[PDB]
Amino acid sequence: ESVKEFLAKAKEDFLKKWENPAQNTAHLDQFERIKTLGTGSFGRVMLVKHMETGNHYAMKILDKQKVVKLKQIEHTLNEKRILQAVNFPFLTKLEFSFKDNSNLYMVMEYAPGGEMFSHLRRIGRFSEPHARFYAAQIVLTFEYLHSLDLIYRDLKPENLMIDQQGYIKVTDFGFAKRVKGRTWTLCGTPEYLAPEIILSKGYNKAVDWWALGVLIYEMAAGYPPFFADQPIQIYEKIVSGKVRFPSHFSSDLKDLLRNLLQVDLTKRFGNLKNGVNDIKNHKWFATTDWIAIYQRKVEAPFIPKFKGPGDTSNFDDYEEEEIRVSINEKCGKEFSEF
Amino acid sequence: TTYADFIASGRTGRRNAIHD
Ligand SMILES: [NH3+]C1(Cc2ccc(Cl)cc2)CCN(c2ncnc3[nH]ccc23)CC1
Ligand SMILES: [Cl-]
Repeated sequence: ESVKEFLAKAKEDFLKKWENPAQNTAHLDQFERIKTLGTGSFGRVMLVKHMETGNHYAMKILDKQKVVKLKQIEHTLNEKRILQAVNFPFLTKLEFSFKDNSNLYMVMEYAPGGEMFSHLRRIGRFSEPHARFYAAQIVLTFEYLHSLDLIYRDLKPENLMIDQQGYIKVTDFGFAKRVKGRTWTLCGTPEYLAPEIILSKGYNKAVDWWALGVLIYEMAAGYPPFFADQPIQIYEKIVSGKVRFPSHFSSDLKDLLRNLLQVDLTKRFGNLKNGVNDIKNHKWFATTDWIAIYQRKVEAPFIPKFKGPGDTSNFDDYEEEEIRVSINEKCGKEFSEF
Repeated sequence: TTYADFIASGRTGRRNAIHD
């Protein structure tokens, strides 16, 4: 089949689940809490063991009251509805979801290799072949998501998890949205924001392709193309219309980056008549066998070190806090459909 | 160097999402 045809069928699969979402498919007491793997403003991700199977999972736990205070109700409903409907090699679909008086719970495949962020900062930068290996998986994932009319909106190393085989999972769908037109919400991470977001224009999925340019730059340079100590200074840089590349960047890398980090939407790669093929058929991707990446048959350039199925040495240590469940239901109406 | 400027900056740790 063509990719077109593969995607069309994946859309039929997605849409059935999108229109009739799974709801209340487990309970907290079915899991043993192991370790906090990360924290957000309104929640955390923990490693848990599912007792009936002994499988390990990542459990994202969101405090309903905190979600409400941060005006993230609709975004949170988006995340759960989308994640329970998708299926792709580089995504972690929801295995289960449920809620209780206090919290929302989303249970996903656990990625034991840790955050790309951690390895990238420690090692310093990745070689071009290394960066390319990751980038290809992102390119396929976005092609999938965009075909389902989904915009992702928070690409960054912090949210690219490495699996046992050294492949990646694109996680944190907190800003993901199914939208056919343009959308307007100011969201994302300062370093990764497209100019049109910063300038409060309506925008579309082209913001994901700009974000990819930021990521590939960061992976290959070891620092992002636009940085400063404060967000406002970062936004001045992004809109300014200039980017400098490290002398070690290949000619093909720089050319790809100029076409991704392009302020002009009529010229930005991924956004043109030829769609994602402008990116896939670019010279920097010449050695990339897209079918082999999708199949996860390419040998990963780097594989994290493990000693166990729930080893967590690739994660930072976070203060372990209780998972408290109030005796009173909080925010029932807001999260009715979750 | 640009590397030295990055490492000295306040944004080498995990970066929080923003919103309106
Ligand atoms: N990198 C994250 C950051 C994060 C995002 C949201 C909140 Cl509320 C808190 C922290 C997000 C993925 N997660 C993760 N880890 C391991 N396996 C997984 N499978 C799906 C997601 C994860 C590890 C922390
Ligand atoms: Cl997540």
